[PDB]
Amino acid sequence: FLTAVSSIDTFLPVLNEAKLQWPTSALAASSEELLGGYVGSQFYLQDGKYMQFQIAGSSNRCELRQMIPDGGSEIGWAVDDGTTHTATSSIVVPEQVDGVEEVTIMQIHSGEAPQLRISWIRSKSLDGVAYEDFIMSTVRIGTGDSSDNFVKTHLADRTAGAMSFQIDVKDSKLTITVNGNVVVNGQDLSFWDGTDSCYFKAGAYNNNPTSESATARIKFAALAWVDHHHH
Ligand SMILES: O=C(O)[C@H]1O[C@@H](O[C@H]2[C@H](O)[C@H](O)[C@@H](O[C@H]3[C@H](O)[C@H](O)[C@H](O)O[C@@H]3C(=O)O)O[C@@H]2C(=O)O)[C@@H](O)[C@@H](O)[C@@H]1O
Ligand SMILES: O=C(O)C1=C[C@H](O)[C@H](O)[C@H](O[C@H]2[C@H](O)[C@H](O)[C@H](O)O[C@@H]2C(=O)O)O1
Repeated sequence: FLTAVSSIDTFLPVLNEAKLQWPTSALAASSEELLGGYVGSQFYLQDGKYMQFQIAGSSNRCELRQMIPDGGSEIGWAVDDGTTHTATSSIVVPEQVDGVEEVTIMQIHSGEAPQLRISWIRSKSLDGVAYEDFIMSTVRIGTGDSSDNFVKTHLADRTAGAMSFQIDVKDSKLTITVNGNVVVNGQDLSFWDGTDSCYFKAGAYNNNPTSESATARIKFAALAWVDHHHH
């Protein structure tokens, strides 16, 4: 039988501050249900160690969505609210099967748009350089679809071992640290000033696959939302 993520101590802090959405944005498990052993092939403990997300289908997801702790409701914060908002993770991105082209593994999202997507991507040109098998950030600086609304950055080539991420938002600015190295330093997010519905996500969100049956798979060794206020 499949082992539940909550059978070990490692992920209990974040499971106390999340709901699981799967296979769409519909609720699959509340925080309480995650803490009490919710399990399936989309969401289980691998190697006794990794919180593993699996999902097939274009635009489908298996993702944790940040919640107020202790059974609270959806959280909502702002890039300019004066608080530092922090998420950390340690992620093993395995080699993906044929048909999977891009998997979003962390997000800053609001009521209506993704401010930040960190995604694995099989192949893409950025700024006239061709890159393969890598980790990318996509930041939105507007709501339109032309290329001027996005800032896209090569963060790192995918490694076989765990890669660590820290995301910080303070005073309308975004910083992304990858394996201890600051790669994105103070990206402007002031377009989003006043939007007070932002929240973190993490897991697997499958983008533009070429087969809807191909299963994306991501393993987390650590994940936390870091409260700079200690309630
Ligand atoms: O690859 C492209 O064709 C363009 O895709 C853009 O990123 C989009 C991404 O592929 C996802 O479709 C999607 O994720 C969010 C949606 O924006 C939407 O509001 C939905 O209701 O919530 C989704 C979520 O994040 O959970 O959104 C991306 C988007 O921002 O439109 C860009 O990478 C673009 O440059 C590219 O040409
Ligand atoms: O485009 C979406 O389907 C969508 C992307 C966001 O990341 C987020 O998952 C959002 O989810 C809402 C949704 O309305 C859902 O059905 C539920 O009632 O609340 C979600 C939420 O904000 O947590 O929709």
